[PDB]
Amino acid sequence: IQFSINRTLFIHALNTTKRAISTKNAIPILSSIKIEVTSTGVTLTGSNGQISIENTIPVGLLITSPGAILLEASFFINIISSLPDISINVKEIEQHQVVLTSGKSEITLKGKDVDQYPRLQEVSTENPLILKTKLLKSIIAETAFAASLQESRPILTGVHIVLSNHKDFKAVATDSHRMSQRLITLDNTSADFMVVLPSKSLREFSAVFTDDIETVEVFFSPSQILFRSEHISFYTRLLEGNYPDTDRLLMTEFETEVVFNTQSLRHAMERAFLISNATQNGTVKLEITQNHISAHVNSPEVGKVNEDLDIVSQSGSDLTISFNPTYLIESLKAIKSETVKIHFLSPVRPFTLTPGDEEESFIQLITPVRT
Amino acid sequence: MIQFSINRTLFIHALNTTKRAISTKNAIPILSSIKIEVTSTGVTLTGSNGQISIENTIPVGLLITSPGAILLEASFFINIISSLPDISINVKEIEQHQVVLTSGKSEITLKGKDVDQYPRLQEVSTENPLILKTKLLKSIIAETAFAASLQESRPILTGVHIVLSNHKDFKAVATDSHRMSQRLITLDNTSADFMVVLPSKSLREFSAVFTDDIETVEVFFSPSQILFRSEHISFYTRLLEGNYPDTDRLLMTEFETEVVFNTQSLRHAMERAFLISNATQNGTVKLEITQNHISAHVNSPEVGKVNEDLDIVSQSGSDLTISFNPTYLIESLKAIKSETVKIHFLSPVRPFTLTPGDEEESFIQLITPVRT
Repeated sequence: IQFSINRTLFIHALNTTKRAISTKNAIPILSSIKIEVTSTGVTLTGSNGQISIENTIPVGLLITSPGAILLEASFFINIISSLPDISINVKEIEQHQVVLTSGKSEITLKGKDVDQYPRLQEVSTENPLILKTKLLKSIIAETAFAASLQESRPILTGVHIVLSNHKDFKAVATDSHRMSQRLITLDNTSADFMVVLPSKSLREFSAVFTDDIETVEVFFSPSQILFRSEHISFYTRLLEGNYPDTDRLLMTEFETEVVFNTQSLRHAMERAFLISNATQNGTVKLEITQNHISAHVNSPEVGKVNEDLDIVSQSGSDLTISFNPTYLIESLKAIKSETVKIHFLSPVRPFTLTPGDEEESFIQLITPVRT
Repeated sequence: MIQFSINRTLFIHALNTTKRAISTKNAIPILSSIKIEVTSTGVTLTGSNGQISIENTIPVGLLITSPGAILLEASFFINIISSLPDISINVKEIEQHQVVLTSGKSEITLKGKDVDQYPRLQEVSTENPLILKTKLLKSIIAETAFAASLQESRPILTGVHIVLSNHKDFKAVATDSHRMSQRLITLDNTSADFMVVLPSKSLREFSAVFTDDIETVEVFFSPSQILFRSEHISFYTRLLEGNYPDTDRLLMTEFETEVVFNTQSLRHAMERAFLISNATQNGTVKLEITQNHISAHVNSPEVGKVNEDLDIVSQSGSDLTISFNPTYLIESLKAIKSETVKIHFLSPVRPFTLTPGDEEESFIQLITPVRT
């Protein structure tokens, strides 16, 4: 290996790739980063067994001789970041050793051969799903958080994504207490699919694909999914199994509706949480009457909250309903609309939230606690 | 019972300052609380963690209606206050040590405790104050605190030795018997002699508590603690008892070699040296000084090697090769504000000194090398 590259540009590509490398690796060799170089550019590869990133730096960069080597990720990344001048010269020598040279500083690191690094799977090469990056990042911010965090039921730790009739896109996540569903009609037909992707993997995707990347190509396989842009390949294992029916849970009718300013209600709920979080399963009680809406929390020997809430509008019947404020807090953080429409059926049935904006088909459900 | 209204932003700032003296975990449970005493002239907030105590007073915006005193869990109380909606908060104590906090349409009631459950402050005489400028005190701290020892095995090394001799010679020194940092100052006005050792962490908190808008502070001494006081802030610190080691006897007479480097570039070079030497426990860097040729070297049998030519400002004296733990030099350089640093070496096995290049301060640091 022999090539010279702009340091800054190199640190960015490396940081992105490092998102796929765990701090602790049960599989030793995976703590390393793969560096491959051919005549057209430098390709970095990191992995932790759940996700894999292949980032390509296209020839800021001039290559002298092709090659491949593995280096301890963090260690190497730290080193590169601390290099003197803007330019850096990478040159491999006998016994898989790399000689980095920048400014008046020269540092040699001992690597290992690529042969011992797991090879990537070949995900189906067919006409992928084309998705706009900001839409996918929007879907992720609205659903990933609703997925359960307990491995008790693995399937629920991911976001269920399904394409029907070659055009009806659905993304749903749930934890048996709250649910989030985003529906979208693609502008172009495409092959049907149905997968469950780890929430953690989706979060990384948003961190990896910067907003300068307009669209990504999506490819599917039974155990793995690939998100691909011009120079970045993001792989992730899928959660195998059957994701429960969720359409059945969609509340059709309601008895009460209240529209709130999203931000103001979130703050009131965060206020309630500070007190309710004092006990396990602590809840907030919402009292809805005509032109009077209040939140109440009572934590014996700790404190209590009594707060009157402002609303935009309301309809239907009066109602008193209790629930864990954290679910509502998180649901509101996911709603970018200035207002939020909340639909209730009764004190013991789930209530649903939709953006007052009506800019998208975004529905959330939260299950109340009976008192 | 307590009753006052206060500006939310003002309250939060004062609370977060006091919270600096309140530990996350507490062996003595009651120390997790913040003590609030309301008097005719202001609201005084007190926090302590067994090492330091902070009494911060908000002077009478703030409107006080009735006097009182109460204890509330600090972190919890502050998060609540910070979460209130309106610009102003009304605080009203009711029966059974409870306070009703009202801000806008939000009413939050909290359960508290009687102040008699809180330990009393070990008072310190307010007579014959030593007056020091805040920026000067903060400068001394940032230059010596880091050199103290963390090892509890020997308490005294954990603090910074501060001594005033001949009523005018001020000395602040700290060491980990590996490296040392010393600051000498001559007072313009004579003041009573003193000699104490202050826990280094307690000094770092001083800098965080007294904001720069505060020109000076009054310093009072007692055998067990020292009190730093501004107009509205009283900061107490427990003192480390014992005989501090004779550190004057460590200053090096002459030097055989001297080199002047750009403070920052040398720090950057040493940081790279650390990235490799750190791989090997007790890892060290090797400095090779010869006529117009200075270079750093590190060789880790596993991860890699370091060969770096060091740019210099000026040199003089004999050639020399010396090895030392880089982290020590890195930290010494971080403490030097001047563009350049002057390094004086003796033998490969003798401590080498560092002093600011602009020579505006009598700031000397000593670093013990490693016998290669």
